[PDB]
Amino acid sequence: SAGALESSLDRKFQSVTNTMESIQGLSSWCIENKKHHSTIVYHWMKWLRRSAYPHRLNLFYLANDVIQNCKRKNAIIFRESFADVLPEAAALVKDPSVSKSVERIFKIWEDRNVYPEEMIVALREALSTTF
Amino acid sequence: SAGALESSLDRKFQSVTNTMESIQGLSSWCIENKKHHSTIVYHWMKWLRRSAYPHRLNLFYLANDVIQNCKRKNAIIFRESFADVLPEAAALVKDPSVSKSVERIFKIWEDRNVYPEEMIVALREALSTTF
Ligand SMILES: [Pr+3]
Ligand SMILES: [Pr+3]
Ligand SMILES: [Pr+3]
Ligand SMILES: [Pr+3]
Repeated sequence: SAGALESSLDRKFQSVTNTMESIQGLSSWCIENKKHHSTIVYHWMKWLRRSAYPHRLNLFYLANDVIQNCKRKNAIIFRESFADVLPEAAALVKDPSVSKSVERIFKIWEDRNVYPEEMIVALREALSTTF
Repeated sequence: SAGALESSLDRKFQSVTNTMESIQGLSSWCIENKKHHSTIVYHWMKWLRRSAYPHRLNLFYLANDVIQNCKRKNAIIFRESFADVLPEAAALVKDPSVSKSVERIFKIWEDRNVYPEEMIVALREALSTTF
């Protein structure tokens, strides 16, 4: 389990790209495997730390897709699970090559109340798009 | 205006692809040009009719991105404008190579009340994913 799941997550998080098909395929897999939410987020963050900015952005696209869709898919636990890593993660995507795309994601969450105001403020400060 | 706008829309709608950057770039342009919503939707539909299934799907991704984001961007008129074409458009993406991705988009709209129930029912019937 722990080993099988680690092997899948490594393969999937290494390879996620910027296509709708890549993102939605992996998002669906994550939501199917909601039982393992905490392990999923742990490996997502591991991959975010070890990646360079372009691949960090694709991992943020995956996170956004999961966070958005997990509610209608009866897997709202992912919102709480990702909140564990988002403040640290925001600071790893401050570079202007990617921060505007992440800032957009945070604005979408804010407008829809996906996370509360005070959490989004803390994330935008970490991104350096609000001071 | 009419000619300049037609030339931009042809170029942009021909070329939209399945990447987050392609979709978001064009979505932003559309929202910037909310004054021309009706012309934008007219050319979107023209391109949808003349395209094959794969490119029709990318045009639906663009439509979804506009429809979702136009509210926070003070351009909610696009939701009403796209409603003019969506029933016809749904029927042009019935092929199983793409209908599941479009059905997903319709489910996302339904869950969030982006459009009313009776409109979504009419769209899913046109897609042949509900009978
Ligand atoms: Pr390991
Ligand atoms: Pr490994
Ligand atoms: Pr013409
Ligand atoms: Pr032309």
